[PDB]
Amino acid sequence: TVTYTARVANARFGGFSQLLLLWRGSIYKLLWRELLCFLGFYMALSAAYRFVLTEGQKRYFEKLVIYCDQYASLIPVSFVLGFYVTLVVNRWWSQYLCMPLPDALMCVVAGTVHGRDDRGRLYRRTLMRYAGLSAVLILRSVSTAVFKRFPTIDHVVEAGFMTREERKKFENLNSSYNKYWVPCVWFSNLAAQARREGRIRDNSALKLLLEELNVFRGKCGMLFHYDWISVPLVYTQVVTIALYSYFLACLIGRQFLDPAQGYKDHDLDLCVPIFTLLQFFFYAGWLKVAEQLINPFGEDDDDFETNFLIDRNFQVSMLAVDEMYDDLAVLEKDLYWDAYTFQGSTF
Amino acid sequence: TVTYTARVANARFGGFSQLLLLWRGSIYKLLWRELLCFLGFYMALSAAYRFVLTEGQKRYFEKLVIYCDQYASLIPVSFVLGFYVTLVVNRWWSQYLCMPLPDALMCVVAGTVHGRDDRGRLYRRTLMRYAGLSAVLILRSVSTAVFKRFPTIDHVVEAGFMTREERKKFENLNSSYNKYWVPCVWFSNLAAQARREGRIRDNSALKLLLEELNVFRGKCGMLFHYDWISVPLVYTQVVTIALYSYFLACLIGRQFLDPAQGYKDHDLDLCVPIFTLLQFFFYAGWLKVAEQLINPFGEDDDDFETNFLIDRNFQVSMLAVDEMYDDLAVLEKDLYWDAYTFQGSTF
Amino acid sequence: TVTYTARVANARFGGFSQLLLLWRGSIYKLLWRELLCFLGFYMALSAAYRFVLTEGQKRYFEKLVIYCDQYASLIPVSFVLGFYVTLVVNRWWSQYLCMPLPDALMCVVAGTVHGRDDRGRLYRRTLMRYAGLSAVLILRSVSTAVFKRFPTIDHVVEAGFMTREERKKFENLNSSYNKYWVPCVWFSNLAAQARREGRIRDNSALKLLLEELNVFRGKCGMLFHYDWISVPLVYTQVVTIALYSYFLACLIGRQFLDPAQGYKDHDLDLCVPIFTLLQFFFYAGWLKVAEQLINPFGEDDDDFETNFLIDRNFQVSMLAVDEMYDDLAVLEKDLYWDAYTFQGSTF
Amino acid sequence: TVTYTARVANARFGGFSQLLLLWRGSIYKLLWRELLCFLGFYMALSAAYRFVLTEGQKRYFEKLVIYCDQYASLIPVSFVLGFYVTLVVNRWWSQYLCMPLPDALMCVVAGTVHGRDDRGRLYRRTLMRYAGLSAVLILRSVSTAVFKRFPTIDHVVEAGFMTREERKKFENLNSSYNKYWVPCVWFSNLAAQARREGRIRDNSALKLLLEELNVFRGKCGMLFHYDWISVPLVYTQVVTIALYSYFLACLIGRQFLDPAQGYKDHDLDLCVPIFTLLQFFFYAGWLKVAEQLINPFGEDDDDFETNFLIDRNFQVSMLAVDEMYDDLAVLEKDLYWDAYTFQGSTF
Amino acid sequence: TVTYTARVANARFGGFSQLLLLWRGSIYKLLWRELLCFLGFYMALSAAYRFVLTEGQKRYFEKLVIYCDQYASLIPVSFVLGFYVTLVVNRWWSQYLCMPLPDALMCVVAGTVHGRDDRGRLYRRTLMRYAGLSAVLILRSVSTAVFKRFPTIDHVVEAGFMTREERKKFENLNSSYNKYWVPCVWFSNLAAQARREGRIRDNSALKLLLEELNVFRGKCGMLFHYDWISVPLVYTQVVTIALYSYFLACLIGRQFLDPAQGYKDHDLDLCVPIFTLLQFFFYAGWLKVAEQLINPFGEDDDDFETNFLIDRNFQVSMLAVDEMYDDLAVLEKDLYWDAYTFQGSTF
Ligand SMILES: Nc1ccc(C(=O)O)cc1
Ligand SMILES: Nc1ccc(C(=O)O)cc1
Ligand SMILES: Nc1ccc(C(=O)O)cc1
Ligand SMILES: Nc1ccc(C(=O)O)cc1
Ligand SMILES: Nc1ccc(C(=O)O)cc1
Ligand SMILES: [Ca+2]
Ligand SMILES: [Ca+2]
Ligand SMILES: [Ca+2]
Ligand SMILES: [Ca+2]
Ligand SMILES: [Ca+2]
Ligand SMILES: [Cl-]
Repeated sequence: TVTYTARVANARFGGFSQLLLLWRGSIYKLLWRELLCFLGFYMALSAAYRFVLTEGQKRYFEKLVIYCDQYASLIPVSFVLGFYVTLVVNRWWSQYLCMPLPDALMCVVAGTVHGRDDRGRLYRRTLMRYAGLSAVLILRSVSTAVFKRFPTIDHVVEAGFMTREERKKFENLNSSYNKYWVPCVWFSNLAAQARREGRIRDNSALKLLLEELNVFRGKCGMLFHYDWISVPLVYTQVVTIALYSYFLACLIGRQFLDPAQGYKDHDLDLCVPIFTLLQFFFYAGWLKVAEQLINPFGEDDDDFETNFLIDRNFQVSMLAVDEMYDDLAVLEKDLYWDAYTFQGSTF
Repeated sequence: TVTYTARVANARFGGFSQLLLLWRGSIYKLLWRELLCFLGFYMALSAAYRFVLTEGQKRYFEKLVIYCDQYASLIPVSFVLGFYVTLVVNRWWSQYLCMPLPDALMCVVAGTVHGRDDRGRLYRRTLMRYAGLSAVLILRSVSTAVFKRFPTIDHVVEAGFMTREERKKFENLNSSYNKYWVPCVWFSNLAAQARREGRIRDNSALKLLLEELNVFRGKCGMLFHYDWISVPLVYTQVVTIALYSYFLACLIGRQFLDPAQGYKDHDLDLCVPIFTLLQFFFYAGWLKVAEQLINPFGEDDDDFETNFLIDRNFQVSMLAVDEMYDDLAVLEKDLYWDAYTFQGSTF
Repeated sequence: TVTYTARVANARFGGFSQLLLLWRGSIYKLLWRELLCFLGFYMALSAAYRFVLTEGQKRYFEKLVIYCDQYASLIPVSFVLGFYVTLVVNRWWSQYLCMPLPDALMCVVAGTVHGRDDRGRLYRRTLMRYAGLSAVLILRSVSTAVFKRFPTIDHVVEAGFMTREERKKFENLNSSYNKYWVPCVWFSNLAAQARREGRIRDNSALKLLLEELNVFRGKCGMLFHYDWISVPLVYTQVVTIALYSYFLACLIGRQFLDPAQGYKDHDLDLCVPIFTLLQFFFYAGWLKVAEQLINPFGEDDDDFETNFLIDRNFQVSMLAVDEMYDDLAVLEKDLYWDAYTFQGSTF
Repeated sequence: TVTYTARVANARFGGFSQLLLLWRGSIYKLLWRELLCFLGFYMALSAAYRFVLTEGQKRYFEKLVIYCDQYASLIPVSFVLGFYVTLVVNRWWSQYLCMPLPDALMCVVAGTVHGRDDRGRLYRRTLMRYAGLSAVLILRSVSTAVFKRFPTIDHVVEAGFMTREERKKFENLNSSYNKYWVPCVWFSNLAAQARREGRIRDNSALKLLLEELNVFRGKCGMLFHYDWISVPLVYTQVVTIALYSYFLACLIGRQFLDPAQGYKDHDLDLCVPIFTLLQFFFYAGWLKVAEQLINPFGEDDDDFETNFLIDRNFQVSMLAVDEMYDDLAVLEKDLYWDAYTFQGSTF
Repeated sequence: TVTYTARVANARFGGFSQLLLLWRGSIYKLLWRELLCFLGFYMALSAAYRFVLTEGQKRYFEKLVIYCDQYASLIPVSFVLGFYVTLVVNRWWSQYLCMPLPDALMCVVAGTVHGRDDRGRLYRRTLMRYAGLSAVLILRSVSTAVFKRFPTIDHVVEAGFMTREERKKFENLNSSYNKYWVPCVWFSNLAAQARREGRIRDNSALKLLLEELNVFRGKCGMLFHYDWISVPLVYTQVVTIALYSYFLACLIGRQFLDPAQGYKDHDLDLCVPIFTLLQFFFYAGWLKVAEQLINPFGEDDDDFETNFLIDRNFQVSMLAVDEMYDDLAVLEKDLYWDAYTFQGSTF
């Protein structure tokens, strides 16, 4: 994730201009190779047309250029591209919102699972760790960066997310499908045991715990579903073919013909085709942003910080349910006990 | 479902190009026959115009070609097609999200329905199987693949989803409508009986069970409603007629006329009309993807894996509520008990 | 409702072509009269221009035709039409989703309202019938077909939805507004009485009953709000005027002028204007589908089957809460007690 | 609100044509003055060009007309207008859905707050009246019509919504912000008191009451937020300037020039510019509908019936919680105790 | 926030015209500098072309102008700009809806945390202050204005949001991530303590408190996520580059060439290019509104009133939970105890 929210807090005079200088997570970083290749094939064609083809070959190439120029517009680049990009962006935001977080569960566990002794500490820490382990399992299933960090379940064990006994239970389970849900069932069983033992003092607290756990597990399952149900490959292939075919047609009809032939719209020979290069920049950049966002769990600069989120969630959950449990400051009267650096339209 | 999420994890140099080689779940597989037929009727027309029609017939055909070329654009292909495809894609994703899953119910049942003896096992397994049977009944009602797998209720009985006594109760029910809801009523009655018998220890647990069951049954009912309330047939007919009429008009006005006649925009005779074939490819591919996604429960390559989901859900639910019930690893201190391979914009 | 989901289960070679033959719920059925009238006024104008007007009148009519042809495009038909159709389709789906269904309530009542005797039967049946009666009252308020089926409250009484005593209570209520909510208040009072009498064994069950009843009543109220708050009449008038004015301008400028005058773009006299008739077909069909969907509770072929839904809901609710109450099959071990005809991208 | 849902129940032959005759809540009523002014300035310009300007001035005006005609299209009227209208319509529907209604609260209060004596009547009536008073306070804050009906809190007191003692408590509260939330806090305190006194028999009932009250108060707060957070004034100014500038450019380039000068596209002098007047009608009508819907609580014909809703809500809530409390008809066997005027695609 | 809802309550004759005069939160205020710079570079180019370039240089500049005029349209300004603006506006409204408010929590605390003595006052005030402190911490993390108001945690302490002991606990927590969640864990612990001590009389009340607290904390976390996950920088860079490149191309091809050369479409030399300046106004205004809304927590005129909201929330929460606790007016019969200044379409 490349963050620039603070730089755009106010609409200043040079508001978005100062963001053009950034390289990390930039359009240039994602598209400079493609732009260079496009310019290379254009100049190769230009050099051929200028210093290779004969007069008759030149005339035929000019006729072909003028045709490819007037019909290359039959390729519905904008229509398919816009549909595809909108779909990808909606999926991108939904996928980010589907990443599990323990904050709700950690608050519920701090307020519901009781005991200052070692057993209560164990209960709270184990519940938070079960949630974190479900998150880690799903993320390594769906995230290339997380999988590179946890290439095996042994890595998960060595990171403190899974114990050795828990690893034995996890492996001995006879299932051919992803087992990310297993820690959620462990969480449900442990919450039931805590309620039975009296650590959870009321049935409503257990129901709230189970509801929050179901929300968390549903987020993990949504992550799994988004990973499994990709954007239909037909749309990806169609958009890629549309971009490639349109830019090939532009490579031929964006050629600058000899002005001496008197062709209409061919009087100025700039040599380098700026507007095609700008048009290629914009359209190929749209497609490249779609490629980056299509799987937001890879290792792109603007992809999600899944490992950072894992570490933050684990640390914060442990802090909240272990160190800050029953550790309030004595009730003290606030500043305004005795009391800077709109009502309505009709009023 | 054809999955390619891992191949697109990072926006690489040849990012989407490597996906053009796939055949299964591809645009080529869905559209090669239609493209071949379109090219066949175009060349038939071209051969007729070239070697059959007389000079006067050729002149008249050229006039007709130039007219069909300048007005074929009055057919609002893009407008209707975009509206239709957006509607279909939204329905496709909603329908996928409407497929019932037992994960929430299985977690609740593992944490709420108690007993290590055979009776508790029976309760948990029967509840999970009632949920799975509701899912199977609705899916065979709405999915052609599932129906082919379960052509009769006897097949459902032989798969272990329904017992013989349950089959007798199911058939003896005097109803002329789909009975997918019957297992949900069985689930409610069995949950009430378990609560009465003490297997469910508190009323809040029963309420949570009923809420999760209602979520599951609502997903099944949404599947039924999506199956029943098709996309309005008027839109389907209009889009199909628009595509057919536009491509017939293109079959006549995309003809390459004899350049010797001096018609404007007719100087290069390529023989094969690439841009029309590319335009046909893109628009007909849009429509074909809409056809594939309109019923995502068929047997298209990119359709949902309903049978795989059925098997996975059954296996996972049985595992969670039978083998992993009250089977936790003893509470063990984690790695960080005593403690790799952003704060805000204003900060 | 015209259903064709099964015919489109797989994207076959002639996928959507086989749907063009359907008449019921078709574009032809909705638009053939309008198309015939449009063609009639066009040919009347054509016959006048061909065999009535003099040479000078013909020249003036040709000038008028060429003007109406180049400016008729200033009417933003596509823009307003697309906005209107999107609004109408979104409202159509939301309205369908707002139709109350007793499935959730029937499951809750089967699992919560107890008693195998006649009193428990009466409680369950009366609650389900109160829900059904609220649905019927709202539907006859908003649905022309339902009102034709229940033109008076006496018809509701004779259908078994309302009793005579309930009819007296309903009529004696001093209210000038729609009373569809009255059965919901009756349901709340009856649920409270059942809880007090012990038929509902716990307060959580009563809370769940009330929550489901509130969901049902909210769906009925949403139906009422959709019926009351129509799509703004300004948009309807604007879209209708846009279509009418554009097609009148086309009736004059889509005329085929005498080719002997040498007007540009007027060399081929087809007599029947196909592309205008196709353009009229598509745009007027869009508008006609909007008209059909604007009130989905009328008696159009593709409108909702409100009466079928009423009958199905009543029958299913009665079955679930009367015949299937406490009528489970004895707990039997399933097939797989002792155990056909993906994990992640990073894996 | 102008309702025409019944007139459009079925897609008849003259479906939307019969709605063009309506005046109330019509496009003509909202736009006839603007159309008259536009036509007045056009004819003033036409009369000047025809009978005032000299030959040289006429030639210069013709050159200016032909320029303003070919570039007036650089003003992105459709783009900004469509974005703005979509935003406004979405906000319009959301605002309507944000209007509080007591139906859920009234059902909960009828089923949960008990007592046939005067004290129970007082409790139920006071709770319903607190909800209604919160609605009234927010509406008079945000609705010009409601404020005209309740220009002062004394008017609220005299309407029976607030008592004199409640008015003293309301005024003595030291707050500089809108106090619409005060009746919600009164409702919470009164519900707590009723639960303590035994009128509410269980804690779950109190929780349900508080949840419904929070839903109601959230709707009131959403009304307040929509009133406060207007559509960004930048968008309003931009759209207004775009419409004004485009129609001024049309006022100059939609002029009909003397055909004797031989200007291309200027052969027919109609005098009155129909297509510009139709284009002005459509675009200015779009903008005027946006103006009407931007604040749906004013006194436009199609604005919400806030006062009618206030009266209906108060009357219905009082009826439900006072007259229909514990007033059920004796449980009677229905018509079908002993038992008119689809299953699935795969089946 | 600039509010104009009351001025647009009714669609008056000069409805939106009277809003063009506003300066604060206006398009002029945001765009006058950019418009002045654009006009400056255009006139510099115009003066160069008029009084510097020679005849041959003038001819070459005219050829370059006519090219940049016909191809500057290959830059997809509208497409990318519309996508970007829609994304930004959706995020803007979602971010506003994500701002935490204590109204629900304050109602729950008033109705659930009991005691007229000093201890109950302390409990209620401390809970409301914990919610307010979480809001303040998140806002100063994400809002530049709030951070300027609270540049350090010492400022938070001196504002009464945090006590000195609470500050010590907050700082002693070993965490490298944003601690806005810490007051939420304090709230959960304090609610648990209040329930244990008997201030909260039932477990359902505690569950409701925890649910409302989780809603509040989720809103704060959504604020954090929106601040962190900016709109992808690739889209920002692409839109900025598109606008800059299009307007540079317009700066060259919007030049007015010498009419004596007989270039087509160059007969009238206005000197100042109005339509380009209007087109620049509209497109750059779209982009500038996007810049303003991209971070709605800055100090733009139309940005959110975060400090006002903080003050209002604190004051209202304190009032509701301290002064209005158990301070109802005695139950009094209303005006209509003994009883101004639609039913359905089928009816
Ligand atoms: N004929 C041409 C038209 C346009 C361009 C270009 O701007 O790239 C190049 C050549
Ligand atoms: N006249 C023609 C115009 C275009 C095409 C084509 O690209 O297919 C073919 C013929
Ligand atoms: N001049 C005309 C242009 C088009 C049409 C038509 O296709 O209907 C008819 C006449
Ligand atoms: N030159 C003109 C072009 C169009 C119109 C018009 O239709 O209003 C008027 C004049
Ligand atoms: N050739 C030109 C075309 C248009 C404009 C303009 O309206 O700004 C200026 C010059
Ligand atoms: Ca990626
Ligand atoms: Ca299909
Ligand atoms: Ca209809
Ligand atoms: Ca208004
Ligand atoms: Ca800003
Ligand atoms: Cl609950």
